[PDB]
Amino acid sequence: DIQMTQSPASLSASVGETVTITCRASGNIHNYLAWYQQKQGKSPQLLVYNAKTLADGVPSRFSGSGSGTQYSLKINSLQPEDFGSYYCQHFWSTPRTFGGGTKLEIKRADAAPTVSIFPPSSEQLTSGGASVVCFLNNFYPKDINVKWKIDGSERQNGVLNSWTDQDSKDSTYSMSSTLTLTKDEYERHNSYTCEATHKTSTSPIVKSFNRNEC
Amino acid sequence: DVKLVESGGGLVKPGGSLKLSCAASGFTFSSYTMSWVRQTPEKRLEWVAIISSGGSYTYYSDSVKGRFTISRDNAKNTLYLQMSSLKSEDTAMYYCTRDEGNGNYVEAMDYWGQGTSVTVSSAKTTPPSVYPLAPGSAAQTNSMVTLGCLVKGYFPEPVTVTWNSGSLSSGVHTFPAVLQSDLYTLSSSVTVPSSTWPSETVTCNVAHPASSTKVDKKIVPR
Amino acid sequence: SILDIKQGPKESFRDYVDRFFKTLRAEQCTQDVKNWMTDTLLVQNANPDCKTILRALGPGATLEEMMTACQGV
Repeated sequence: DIQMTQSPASLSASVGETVTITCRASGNIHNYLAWYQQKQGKSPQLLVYNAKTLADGVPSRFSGSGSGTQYSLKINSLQPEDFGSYYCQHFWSTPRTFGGGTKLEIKRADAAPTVSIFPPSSEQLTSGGASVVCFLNNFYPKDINVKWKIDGSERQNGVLNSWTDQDSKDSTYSMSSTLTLTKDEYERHNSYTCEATHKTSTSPIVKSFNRNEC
Repeated sequence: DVKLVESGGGLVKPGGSLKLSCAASGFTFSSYTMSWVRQTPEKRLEWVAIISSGGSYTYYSDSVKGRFTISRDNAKNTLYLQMSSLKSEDTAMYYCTRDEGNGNYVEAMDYWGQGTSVTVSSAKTTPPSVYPLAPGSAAQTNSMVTLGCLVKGYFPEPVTVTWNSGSLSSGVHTFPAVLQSDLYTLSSSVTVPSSTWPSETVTCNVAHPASSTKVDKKIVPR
Repeated sequence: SILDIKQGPKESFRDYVDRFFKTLRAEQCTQDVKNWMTDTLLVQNANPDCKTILRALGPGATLEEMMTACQGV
Protein backbone atom coordinates (compact mmCIF):
# COMPACT_ATOMS: atom_id res chain seq x y z
CA ASP A 1 0.00 0.00 0.00
CA ILE A 2 0.83 3.71 -0.37
CA GLN A 3 -0.98 6.40 1.49
CA MET A 4 -1.50 10.05 0.48
CA THR A 5 -1.56 13.00 2.96
CA GLN A 6 -2.64 16.38 1.72
CA SER A 7 -2.66 19.84 3.17
CA PRO A 8 -3.95 22.21 3.98
CA ALA A 9 -7.45 20.71 4.57
CA SER A 10 -8.66 24.06 3.41
CA LEU A 11 -7.31 27.46 2.51
CA SER A 12 -8.95 30.58 1.06
CA ALA A 13 -7.38 33.12 -1.23
CA SER A 14 -8.25 36.19 -3.31
CA VAL A 15 -8.57 36.39 -7.08
CA GLY A 16 -5.09 37.12 -8.43
CA GLU A 17 -3.06 35.54 -5.61
CA THR A 18 -0.75 32.46 -5.82
CA VAL A 19 -1.24 29.28 -3.84
CA THR A 20 0.48 25.93 -3.08
CA ILE A 21 -1.23 22.69 -2.13
CA THR A 22 1.13 19.84 -1.21
CA CYS A 23 0.89 16.08 -1.15
CA ARG A 24 2.93 13.37 0.60
CA ALA A 25 3.20 9.57 0.02
CA SER A 26 3.99 6.73 2.46
CA GLY A 27 6.39 5.29 -0.20
CA ASN A 28 8.14 6.64 -3.32
CA ILE A 29 6.04 7.08 -6.49
CA HIS A 30 8.70 8.09 -9.01
CA ASN A 31 6.26 10.73 -10.26
CA TYR A 32 3.27 8.50 -10.88
CA LEU A 33 0.87 11.09 -9.39
CA ALA A 34 -2.29 12.90 -10.60
CA TRP A 35 -4.38 15.86 -9.41
CA TYR A 36 -8.13 16.24 -9.86
CA GLN A 37 -10.33 19.29 -9.73
CA GLN A 38 -13.76 19.28 -8.17
CA LYS A 39 -16.06 22.27 -8.43
CA GLN A 40 -19.06 22.36 -6.13
CA GLY A 41 -21.60 19.68 -6.93
CA LYS A 42 -19.72 18.54 -10.00
CA SER A 43 -17.67 15.35 -10.44
CA PRO A 44 -13.81 15.40 -10.37
CA GLN A 45 -11.89 16.37 -13.49
CA LEU A 46 -8.35 15.25 -14.14
CA LEU A 47 -6.15 18.39 -14.15
CA VAL A 48 -2.50 17.21 -13.86
CA TYR A 49 -0.77 13.81 -14.06
CA ASN A 50 2.76 12.52 -13.67
CA ALA A 51 3.11 15.39 -11.18
CA LYS A 52 4.04 17.93 -13.83
CA THR A 53 2.11 17.43 -17.05
CA LEU A 54 -1.20 19.32 -17.48
CA ALA A 55 -4.32 17.63 -18.85
CA ASP A 56 -5.62 19.16 -22.06
CA GLY A 57 -7.48 22.45 -21.96
CA VAL A 58 -6.02 23.29 -18.55
CA PRO A 59 -4.85 26.91 -18.50
CA SER A 60 -1.10 27.36 -18.03
CA ARG A 61 -1.37 29.13 -14.64
CA PHE A 62 -1.28 25.58 -13.16
CA SER A 63 2.06 23.94 -12.43
CA GLY A 64 2.79 20.61 -10.78
CA SER A 65 6.16 19.82 -9.25
CA GLY A 66 7.80 17.30 -6.94
CA SER A 67 9.72 14.04 -6.82
CA GLY A 68 10.12 10.91 -4.74
CA THR A 69 7.76 11.38 -1.85
CA GLN A 70 6.56 15.00 -1.68
CA TYR A 71 4.77 16.61 -4.62
CA SER A 72 2.81 19.87 -4.91
CA LEU A 73 0.37 21.93 -6.97
CA LYS A 74 0.51 25.67 -7.60
CA ILE A 75 -1.92 28.12 -9.10
CA ASN A 76 -0.61 31.45 -10.32
CA SER A 77 -2.92 34.47 -10.05
CA LEU A 78 -6.27 32.81 -9.27
CA GLN A 79 -9.40 33.22 -11.33
CA PRO A 80 -12.91 32.65 -9.91
CA GLU A 81 -13.29 29.37 -11.90
CA ASP A 82 -10.39 27.82 -9.89
CA PHE A 83 -12.12 27.69 -6.48
CA GLY A 84 -13.19 24.25 -5.42
CA SER A 85 -11.65 21.06 -4.22
CA TYR A 86 -8.39 19.44 -5.16
CA TYR A 87 -7.35 15.86 -4.79
CA CYS A 88 -4.15 14.02 -5.55
CA GLN A 89 -3.87 10.29 -6.25
CA HIS A 90 -0.90 8.06 -6.99
CA PHE A 91 -0.44 5.46 -9.73
CA TRP A 92 2.55 3.52 -8.49
CA SER A 93 1.31 0.60 -6.38
CA THR A 94 -1.99 -1.17 -6.79
CA PRO A 95 -4.53 0.52 -4.55
CA ARG A 96 -4.45 3.94 -6.20
CA THR A 97 -5.07 5.96 -3.04
CA PHE A 98 -6.29 9.58 -2.77
CA GLY A 99 -5.21 12.60 -0.76
CA GLY A 100 -7.72 13.85 1.84
CA GLY A 101 -8.31 16.85 -0.40
CA THR A 102 -7.68 20.54 -0.10
CA LYS A 103 -10.74 22.80 -0.10
CA LEU A 104 -10.14 26.13 -1.83
CA GLU A 105 -12.45 29.07 -1.10
CA ILE A 106 -12.59 32.79 -2.01
CA LYS A 107 -11.54 35.76 0.22
CA ARG A 108 -13.52 39.03 0.38
CA ALA A 109 -14.43 42.06 2.59
CA ASP A 110 -16.20 40.90 5.76
CA ALA A 111 -19.99 40.74 5.85
CA ALA A 112 -22.04 40.63 9.01
CA PRO A 113 -24.92 38.17 8.95
CA THR A 114 -28.63 38.94 8.72
CA VAL A 115 -30.31 37.20 11.55
CA SER A 116 -33.93 36.11 11.37
CA ILE A 117 -35.73 34.37 14.22
CA PHE A 118 -38.83 32.27 13.53
CA PRO A 119 -41.40 30.93 15.95
CA PRO A 120 -43.06 27.57 15.33
CA SER A 121 -46.04 27.38 12.96
CA SER A 122 -49.44 26.47 14.34
CA GLU A 123 -49.41 23.41 12.03
CA GLN A 124 -46.31 22.09 13.77
CA LEU A 125 -47.69 22.60 17.27
CA THR A 126 -50.68 20.52 16.17
CA SER A 127 -48.31 17.60 15.53
CA GLY A 128 -46.81 17.73 19.04
CA GLY A 129 -43.47 19.38 18.29
CA ALA A 130 -42.16 22.96 18.25
CA SER A 131 -39.01 24.23 16.54
CA VAL A 132 -37.60 27.70 16.83
CA VAL A 133 -35.49 28.57 13.78
CA CYS A 134 -32.70 31.07 13.18
CA PHE A 135 -31.29 32.27 9.89
CA LEU A 136 -27.84 33.80 10.01
CA ASN A 137 -27.55 34.65 6.41
CA ASN A 138 -24.78 35.87 4.12
CA PHE A 139 -21.63 36.66 6.17
CA TYR A 140 -17.90 36.63 5.72
CA PRO A 141 -15.47 34.79 7.68
CA LYS A 142 -17.15 31.35 7.77
CA ASP A 143 -17.26 31.01 11.59
CA ILE A 144 -19.87 32.10 14.01
CA ASN A 145 -20.88 31.03 17.38
CA VAL A 146 -24.71 30.90 17.88
CA LYS A 147 -26.32 31.18 21.32
CA TRP A 148 -29.90 30.25 22.29
CA LYS A 149 -31.48 31.95 25.29
CA ILE A 150 -34.78 30.62 26.51
CA ASP A 151 -36.17 33.35 28.84
CA GLY A 152 -32.80 34.85 29.70
CA SER A 153 -30.38 32.06 30.42
CA GLU A 154 -28.76 29.84 27.83
CA ARG A 155 -29.94 26.49 26.51
CA GLN A 156 -27.57 24.11 24.79
CA ASN A 157 -29.79 21.00 24.74
CA GLY A 158 -31.76 20.55 21.48
CA VAL A 159 -29.95 22.88 19.06
CA LEU A 160 -29.13 21.84 15.41
CA ASN A 161 -27.02 23.75 12.90
CA SER A 162 -26.57 23.66 9.15
CA TRP A 163 -24.02 25.60 7.07
CA THR A 164 -24.23 26.54 3.36
CA ASP A 165 -21.43 26.37 0.86
CA GLN A 166 -19.60 29.49 -0.18
CA ASP A 167 -22.10 31.39 -2.25
CA SER A 168 -21.44 31.21 -6.00
CA LYS A 169 -22.74 34.78 -6.65
CA ASP A 170 -21.28 36.60 -3.63
CA SER A 171 -18.73 34.37 -1.85
CA THR A 172 -20.51 34.41 1.51
CA TYR A 173 -21.91 31.90 3.92
CA SER A 174 -25.18 31.30 5.72
CA MET A 175 -26.26 29.27 8.67
CA SER A 176 -29.53 27.75 9.79
CA SER A 177 -30.01 26.85 13.48
CA THR A 178 -32.97 24.89 14.93
CA LEU A 179 -33.83 24.72 18.61
CA THR A 180 -36.50 21.96 18.92
CA LEU A 181 -38.84 21.23 21.93
CA THR A 182 -42.09 19.50 22.93
CA LYS A 183 -45.12 21.61 22.09
CA ASP A 184 -45.45 21.32 25.81
CA GLU A 185 -41.95 22.57 26.67
CA TYR A 186 -42.34 25.39 24.16
CA GLU A 187 -45.63 26.70 25.64
CA ARG A 188 -43.91 27.20 28.99
CA HIS A 189 -41.71 30.29 28.29
CA ASN A 190 -41.65 33.91 27.06
CA SER A 191 -38.25 35.04 25.70
CA TYR A 192 -36.87 33.07 22.81
CA THR A 193 -33.59 34.61 21.66
CA CYS A 194 -30.84 34.01 19.14
CA GLU A 195 -27.32 35.47 19.61
CA ALA A 196 -24.89 35.52 16.72
CA THR A 197 -21.41 36.48 17.80
CA HIS A 198 -19.18 37.03 14.82
CA LYS A 199 -15.86 38.62 13.73
CA THR A 200 -17.59 41.68 12.18
CA SER A 201 -18.48 43.23 15.55
CA THR A 202 -17.72 42.90 19.26
CA SER A 203 -21.18 42.82 20.88
CA PRO A 204 -23.34 40.00 19.40
CA ILE A 205 -26.22 40.35 16.99
CA VAL A 206 -29.30 39.61 19.13
CA LYS A 207 -32.75 38.77 17.73
CA SER A 208 -35.70 37.57 19.86
CA PHE A 209 -39.45 37.27 20.26
CA ASN A 210 -42.00 36.87 23.02
CA ARG A 211 -44.67 34.22 22.81
CA ASN A 212 -47.35 36.86 23.74
CA GLU A 213 -47.51 39.21 20.74
CA CYS A 214 -50.92 38.76 18.97
CA ASP B 1 -17.11 13.64 -27.16
CA VAL B 2 -16.55 11.00 -24.41
CA LYS B 3 -19.40 10.29 -21.93
CA LEU B 4 -19.97 8.11 -18.93
CA VAL B 5 -23.44 7.90 -17.42
CA GLU B 6 -24.01 5.92 -14.23
CA SER B 7 -27.34 4.92 -12.75
CA GLY B 8 -29.05 2.51 -10.33
CA GLY B 9 -28.29 4.37 -7.08
CA GLY B 10 -30.88 4.11 -4.35
CA LEU B 11 -31.78 3.29 -0.79
CA VAL B 12 -30.87 -0.24 0.39
CA LYS B 13 -30.96 -1.93 3.80
CA PRO B 14 -27.85 -3.14 5.56
CA GLY B 15 -26.93 -6.52 4.11
CA GLY B 16 -29.00 -5.82 0.95
CA SER B 17 -27.94 -5.95 -2.76
CA LEU B 18 -27.85 -3.32 -5.53
CA LYS B 19 -26.34 -3.14 -9.02
CA LEU B 20 -24.87 0.01 -10.48
CA SER B 21 -24.23 0.48 -14.19
CA CYS B 22 -22.64 2.97 -16.49
CA ALA B 23 -23.30 3.50 -20.19
CA ALA B 24 -20.23 4.63 -22.16
CA SER B 25 -20.65 6.53 -25.40
CA GLY B 26 -17.88 8.39 -27.18
CA PHE B 27 -14.97 6.02 -27.60
CA THR B 28 -14.06 2.39 -28.26
CA PHE B 29 -15.17 0.85 -24.98
CA SER B 30 -13.31 -2.44 -25.22
CA SER B 31 -10.13 -0.52 -25.78
CA TYR B 32 -9.95 0.71 -22.18
CA THR B 33 -9.42 -0.35 -18.61
CA MET B 34 -12.26 0.77 -16.30
CA SER B 35 -12.96 1.53 -12.61
CA TRP B 36 -15.57 2.35 -10.01
CA VAL B 37 -14.67 5.10 -7.52
CA ARG B 38 -16.73 6.34 -4.60
CA GLN B 39 -17.03 9.57 -2.64
CA THR B 40 -18.08 9.57 0.97
CA PRO B 41 -20.59 11.83 2.57
CA GLU B 42 -17.50 13.50 3.97
CA LYS B 43 -15.93 13.70 0.48
CA ARG B 44 -12.99 11.31 0.85
CA LEU B 45 -12.66 9.52 -2.50
CA GLU B 46 -11.83 5.83 -2.49
CA TRP B 47 -11.00 3.68 -5.50
CA VAL B 48 -12.97 0.44 -5.26
CA ALA B 49 -12.53 -1.94 -8.26
CA ILE B 50 -10.96 -2.19 -11.72
CA ILE B 51 -11.48 -4.33 -14.84
CA SER B 52 -9.64 -5.56 -17.99
CA SER B 53 -10.68 -4.14 -21.38
CA GLY B 54 -11.44 -7.76 -22.23
CA GLY B 55 -13.45 -8.25 -19.04
CA SER B 56 -12.20 -11.60 -17.77
CA TYR B 57 -9.92 -9.95 -15.16
CA THR B 58 -10.80 -7.83 -12.16
CA TYR B 59 -9.28 -6.36 -9.04
CA TYR B 60 -10.59 -4.96 -5.77
CA SER B 61 -9.71 -2.65 -2.87
CA ASP B 62 -9.55 -4.60 0.39
CA SER B 63 -12.48 -2.50 1.57
CA VAL B 64 -14.84 -4.17 -0.95
CA LYS B 65 -13.03 -7.42 -1.90
CA GLY B 66 -15.37 -10.41 -1.97
CA ARG B 67 -18.40 -8.11 -1.41
CA PHE B 68 -18.48 -6.33 -4.72
CA THR B 69 -18.25 -7.56 -8.26
CA ILE B 70 -17.16 -5.52 -11.28
CA SER B 71 -18.15 -6.55 -14.81
CA ARG B 72 -18.75 -5.20 -18.32
CA ASP B 73 -20.85 -6.01 -21.34
CA ASN B 74 -18.58 -4.71 -24.08
CA ALA B 75 -21.22 -5.17 -26.71
CA LYS B 76 -23.66 -3.21 -24.57
CA ASN B 77 -20.99 -0.57 -24.07
CA THR B 78 -21.79 -0.96 -20.36
CA LEU B 79 -19.80 -1.31 -17.12
CA TYR B 80 -21.49 -2.76 -14.01
CA LEU B 81 -20.94 -2.86 -10.29
CA GLN B 82 -22.65 -5.59 -8.34
CA MET B 83 -22.81 -4.73 -4.63
CA SER B 84 -23.72 -7.31 -1.96
CA SER B 85 -23.56 -7.39 1.90
CA LEU B 86 -24.01 -3.62 2.19
CA LYS B 87 -22.44 -1.85 5.20
CA SER B 88 -23.96 1.52 6.17
CA GLU B 89 -20.36 2.52 5.51
CA ASP B 90 -20.89 1.97 1.76
CA THR B 91 -23.04 5.14 1.59
CA ALA B 92 -21.39 7.16 -1.15
CA MET B 93 -21.65 8.67 -4.61
CA TYR B 94 -20.42 6.00 -6.96
CA TYR B 95 -18.34 7.14 -9.90
CA CYS B 96 -17.67 5.22 -13.11
CA THR B 97 -14.21 6.01 -14.46
CA ARG B 98 -11.92 5.51 -17.48
CA ASP B 99 -8.21 4.71 -17.37
CA GLU B 100 -6.26 6.89 -19.84
CA GLY B 101 -4.93 5.29 -23.04
CA ASN B 102 -1.46 6.50 -23.43
CA GLY B 103 1.03 5.75 -20.68
CA ASN B 104 2.96 2.48 -20.48
CA TYR B 105 1.22 2.01 -17.18
CA VAL B 106 -2.08 3.85 -16.48
CA GLU B 107 -1.06 7.39 -15.62
CA ALA B 108 -4.47 8.93 -14.88
CA MET B 109 -8.20 8.36 -14.83
CA ASP B 110 -8.96 10.20 -17.94
CA TYR B 111 -12.70 10.63 -17.43
CA TRP B 112 -15.41 10.29 -14.81
CA GLY B 113 -19.14 9.82 -14.78
CA GLN B 114 -21.33 12.22 -12.84
CA GLY B 115 -22.17 9.51 -10.29
CA THR B 116 -25.20 7.89 -8.73
CA SER B 117 -25.87 8.08 -5.01
CA VAL B 118 -26.23 4.95 -2.90
CA THR B 119 -27.49 5.22 0.65
CA VAL B 120 -27.33 2.06 2.75
CA SER B 121 -29.37 2.40 5.95
CA SER B 122 -32.12 0.63 7.78
CA ALA B 123 -34.21 3.78 8.41
CA LYS B 124 -37.57 3.54 6.71
CA THR B 125 -38.76 5.88 3.90
CA THR B 126 -40.75 8.88 5.17
CA PRO B 127 -42.71 11.80 3.73
CA PRO B 128 -41.72 15.21 5.12
CA SER B 129 -43.85 17.79 6.87
CA VAL B 130 -43.58 21.32 5.53
CA TYR B 131 -44.25 24.04 8.04
CA PRO B 132 -44.14 27.77 7.12
CA LEU B 133 -41.80 30.20 8.82
CA ALA B 134 -43.62 33.55 8.97
CA PRO B 135 -41.98 36.36 10.98
CA GLY B 136 -44.65 36.71 13.73
CA SER B 137 -45.93 40.13 15.01
CA ALA B 138 -42.64 42.21 15.53
CA ALA B 139 -39.44 43.24 13.52
CA GLN B 140 -39.77 43.56 9.65
CA THR B 141 -39.23 47.38 9.11
CA ASN B 142 -36.21 46.84 6.77
CA SER B 143 -36.55 47.17 3.00
CA MET B 144 -35.88 43.47 2.49
CA VAL B 145 -37.72 40.82 4.56
CA THR B 146 -36.84 37.20 5.07
CA LEU B 147 -39.28 34.31 5.06
CA GLY B 148 -38.74 30.62 5.05
CA CYS B 149 -40.24 27.16 5.38
CA LEU B 150 -39.01 24.02 7.16
CA VAL B 151 -39.20 20.50 5.72
CA LYS B 152 -39.31 18.06 8.64
CA GLY B 153 -38.99 14.33 9.34
CA TYR B 154 -38.31 12.64 5.98
CA PHE B 155 -36.18 9.88 4.52
CA PRO B 156 -34.20 9.40 2.39
CA GLU B 157 -32.53 12.28 0.65
CA PRO B 158 -33.00 14.20 -1.47
CA VAL B 159 -35.71 16.83 -1.17
CA THR B 160 -36.15 19.73 -3.59
CA VAL B 161 -37.26 23.10 -2.32
CA THR B 162 -38.43 25.90 -4.57
CA TRP B 163 -39.98 29.31 -4.03
CA ASN B 164 -42.92 30.34 -6.22
CA SER B 165 -42.33 27.60 -8.79
CA GLY B 166 -38.70 28.74 -9.24
CA SER B 167 -39.47 32.31 -10.24
CA LEU B 168 -37.62 33.49 -7.16
CA SER B 169 -34.20 31.78 -7.41
CA SER B 170 -31.61 34.46 -6.43
CA GLY B 171 -32.03 35.43 -2.79
CA VAL B 172 -32.87 31.83 -1.77
CA HIS B 173 -30.87 29.63 0.59
CA THR B 174 -31.70 26.00 1.02
CA PHE B 175 -29.72 24.55 3.92
CA PRO B 176 -28.00 21.14 3.88
CA ALA B 177 -30.31 18.64 5.61
CA VAL B 178 -29.72 17.34 9.14
CA LEU B 179 -30.13 13.68 10.23
CA GLN B 180 -32.00 13.78 13.55
CA SER B 181 -32.01 10.12 14.51
CA ASP B 182 -33.75 8.12 11.76
CA LEU B 183 -35.08 11.35 10.10
CA TYR B 184 -34.00 14.42 8.06
CA THR B 185 -34.85 18.07 8.61
CA LEU B 186 -34.00 20.93 6.30
CA SER B 187 -35.05 24.55 6.19
CA SER B 188 -34.95 27.07 3.35
CA SER B 189 -35.13 30.85 3.17
CA VAL B 190 -36.22 33.55 0.73
CA THR B 191 -35.79 37.30 1.08
CA VAL B 192 -38.11 39.77 -0.65
CA PRO B 193 -38.59 43.57 -0.40
CA SER B 194 -41.14 43.81 2.47
CA SER B 195 -43.45 46.22 0.62
CA THR B 196 -44.16 43.17 -1.55
CA TRP B 197 -44.65 40.69 1.21
CA PRO B 198 -48.07 39.98 2.49
CA SER B 199 -49.91 41.35 -0.63
CA GLU B 200 -47.69 39.27 -2.83
CA THR B 201 -48.10 35.56 -2.42
CA VAL B 202 -44.90 33.78 -1.53
CA THR B 203 -45.28 29.99 -1.64
CA CYS B 204 -42.68 27.28 -1.39
CA ASN B 205 -42.74 23.98 -3.25
CA VAL B 206 -41.33 20.91 -1.59
CA ALA B 207 -40.66 17.81 -3.67
CA HIS B 208 -39.90 14.43 -2.07
CA PRO B 209 -39.59 12.03 -5.02
CA ALA B 210 -38.62 9.06 -2.88
CA SER B 211 -42.18 9.03 -1.46
CA SER B 212 -44.23 10.80 -4.18
CA THR B 213 -44.78 14.00 -2.24
CA LYS B 214 -45.34 17.42 -3.78
CA VAL B 215 -46.30 20.08 -1.22
CA ASP B 216 -46.85 23.84 -1.34
CA LYS B 217 -47.14 26.38 1.48
CA LYS B 218 -48.61 29.86 1.37
CA ILE B 219 -46.76 31.94 3.91
CA VAL B 220 -49.75 33.51 5.73
CA PRO B 221 -48.68 36.17 8.31
CA ARG B 222 -49.64 36.09 12.03
CA SER C 1 12.95 -22.33 -25.97
CA ILE C 2 11.86 -19.22 -24.04
CA LEU C 3 10.48 -17.28 -26.98
CA ASP C 4 7.88 -20.04 -27.27
CA ILE C 5 6.27 -19.70 -23.78
CA LYS C 6 3.32 -17.34 -24.03
CA GLN C 7 0.22 -17.21 -21.90
CA GLY C 8 -2.83 -19.21 -23.02
CA PRO C 9 -6.15 -17.31 -23.39
CA LYS C 10 -7.62 -19.15 -20.41
CA GLU C 11 -4.34 -20.20 -18.75
CA SER C 12 -4.05 -18.38 -15.41
CA PHE C 13 -1.06 -16.09 -14.95
CA ARG C 14 0.28 -18.21 -12.12
CA ASP C 15 0.76 -21.42 -14.15
CA TYR C 16 2.14 -19.41 -17.04
CA VAL C 17 4.65 -17.99 -14.59
CA ASP C 18 5.82 -21.50 -13.65
CA ARG C 19 6.28 -22.48 -17.30
CA PHE C 20 8.24 -19.32 -17.91
CA PHE C 21 10.71 -19.62 -15.07
CA LYS C 22 11.03 -23.34 -15.65
CA THR C 23 12.06 -22.72 -19.22
CA LEU C 24 14.19 -19.81 -18.15
CA ARG C 25 16.29 -22.01 -15.88
CA ALA C 26 16.90 -24.42 -18.82
CA GLU C 27 18.39 -21.77 -21.17
CA GLN C 28 22.09 -20.93 -20.56
CA CYS C 29 23.13 -17.23 -20.42
CA THR C 30 24.25 -14.87 -17.59
CA GLN C 31 21.90 -14.47 -14.64
CA ASP C 32 22.08 -10.83 -15.78
CA VAL C 33 20.77 -11.62 -19.25
CA LYS C 34 18.01 -13.95 -18.01
CA ASN C 35 16.76 -11.10 -15.86
CA TRP C 36 16.70 -8.70 -18.78
CA MET C 37 14.69 -11.26 -20.67
CA THR C 38 12.14 -11.58 -17.95
CA ASP C 39 11.76 -7.83 -18.04
CA THR C 40 11.03 -7.83 -21.78
CA LEU C 41 9.30 -11.16 -22.13
CA LEU C 42 7.08 -12.13 -19.19
CA VAL C 43 4.64 -9.22 -19.09
CA GLN C 44 4.77 -8.79 -22.82
CA ASN C 45 3.88 -12.46 -23.55
CA ALA C 46 0.83 -12.60 -21.25
CA ASN C 47 -2.59 -13.15 -22.86
CA PRO C 48 -3.63 -9.89 -24.59
CA ASP C 49 -6.47 -9.13 -22.16
CA CYS C 50 -4.49 -9.86 -19.05
CA LYS C 51 -1.83 -7.22 -19.87
CA THR C 52 -4.68 -4.66 -19.91
CA ILE C 53 -5.16 -5.19 -16.24
CA LEU C 54 -1.45 -5.60 -15.55
CA ARG C 55 -1.03 -2.20 -17.19
CA ALA C 56 -3.40 -0.77 -14.64
CA LEU C 57 -1.86 -2.50 -11.57
CA GLY C 58 0.85 0.15 -11.87
CA PRO C 59 4.60 -0.26 -12.17
CA GLY C 60 4.92 -0.89 -8.41
CA ALA C 61 2.78 -4.07 -8.27
CA THR C 62 4.37 -7.33 -7.13
CA LEU C 63 4.18 -10.68 -8.93
CA GLU C 64 2.08 -11.89 -6.08
CA GLU C 65 -0.39 -9.08 -6.97
CA MET C 66 -0.24 -9.67 -10.77
CA MET C 67 -0.88 -13.42 -10.37
CA THR C 68 -3.93 -12.49 -8.25
CA ALA C 69 -5.04 -9.87 -10.84
CA CYS C 70 -4.73 -12.41 -13.56
CA GLN C 71 -6.31 -15.61 -12.24
CA GLY C 72 -9.87 -16.06 -13.62
CA VAL C 73 -13.28 -15.06 -12.22
